[PDB]
Amino acid sequence: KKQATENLMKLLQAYKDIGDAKSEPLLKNHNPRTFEDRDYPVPDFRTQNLKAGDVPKFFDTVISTRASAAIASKDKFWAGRKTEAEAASAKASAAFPRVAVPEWKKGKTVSIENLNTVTDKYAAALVPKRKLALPVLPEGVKKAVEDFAASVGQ
Amino acid sequence: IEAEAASILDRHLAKPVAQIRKEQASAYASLLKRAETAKGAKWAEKYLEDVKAVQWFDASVAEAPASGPKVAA
Amino acid sequence: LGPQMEALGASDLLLSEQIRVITEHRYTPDRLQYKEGMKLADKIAAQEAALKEELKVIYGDNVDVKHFQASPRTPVQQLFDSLKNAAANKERAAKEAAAAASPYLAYAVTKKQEVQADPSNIPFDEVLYPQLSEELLELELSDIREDEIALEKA
Amino acid sequence: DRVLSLPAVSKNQVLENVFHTAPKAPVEHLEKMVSANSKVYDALNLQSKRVLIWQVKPALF
Repeated sequence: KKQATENLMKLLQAYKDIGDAKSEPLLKNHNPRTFEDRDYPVPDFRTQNLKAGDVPKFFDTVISTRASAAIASKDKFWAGRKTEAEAASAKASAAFPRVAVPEWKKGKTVSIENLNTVTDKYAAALVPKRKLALPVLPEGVKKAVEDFAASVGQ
Repeated sequence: IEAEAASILDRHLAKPVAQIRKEQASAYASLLKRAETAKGAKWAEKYLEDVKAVQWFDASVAEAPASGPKVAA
Repeated sequence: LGPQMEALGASDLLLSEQIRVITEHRYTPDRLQYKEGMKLADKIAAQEAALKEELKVIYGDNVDVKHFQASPRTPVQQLFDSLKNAAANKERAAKEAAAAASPYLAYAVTKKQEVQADPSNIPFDEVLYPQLSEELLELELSDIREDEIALEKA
Repeated sequence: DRVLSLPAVSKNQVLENVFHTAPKAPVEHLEKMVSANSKVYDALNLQSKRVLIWQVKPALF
């Protein structure tokens, strides 16, 4: 299971590398609209001998055929992408950081100064890798501008 | 005993925690009522006197854990 | 036109309950696009529960989720809703760390709140993944553009 | 047959192929390892109220 998780993490690195070498958009290949053919010959209902209530059921099976053929064309993309990344997953780095667990020796105990620096590693990944520097006004400067308005009488 | 305990643990480490706590609470409670339905037998009074003495050990350690249990000294 | 006399985002109903009255109006239940339209109304009602729950912790229980579905709050209003509950958040964490079962858990409910009360740690998907939030914009701008090509052809 | 010029893949089928899996929260790794390390604190600390040190290595009195 540790090797399956290192294989999956190496696979998801191979997916990210060969999708950033091709510079493709993120949502493009998960969108099945992008695998749809808009230049299909679009069957005309006036040449298919439909009766009165039969035309909307003709329209549904032209749509759901052309939608199933776009989903099944998305599956053929990802099944060919998988073998492209599984080939590069076999030649990969596998230098991942380990899960922070508290250090426990064989007959020893666990210090709270190590349970807490482990909890610091969990709450240091709760911060986002790129964030807005949304400023809180501290009370050290929100009072130095409040009483400056209160010395003028506002 | 080393091979039995390593076999018992690896069967137990493959369980989810919710299964473990209720497999053991079912086994603990079934074994209490085998000592509680035993009317006046000497082993059953000594069984439930030792359950009271385990709960003293857990309570005496909770009062001072760096000391241990309290002995009469 | 009936229900289609007002736009998709510009009614008084919530968007999931407006998709239902547009789809009941444009299509009969026999159709494929009635079935795909009522399924879309479930994906949007799933997003309105996840928006009610996200804003239930601030605006109360009568959150008025229609106002924030139509016009979401800006990164400045996410800030000023953080700061208008932070005094009851730092005091809830101090009342919980006092009654935590052990000094491991007492540090863990303050370290989590020390990260969660800082408004600079709110993950903005547009700041984090800029190419993703532009492409999630061009999923709805391309759905509208397909309705505008249908009216230019008409 | 203007509907046959619209994209046949629904708006529903986009939203279920783009949002296929419910994504993992950032905080669900904290609050799941913290509750599991609170059992590492309890059993193995020497200041906990339920230490295993008197159950596994009984004291010589």
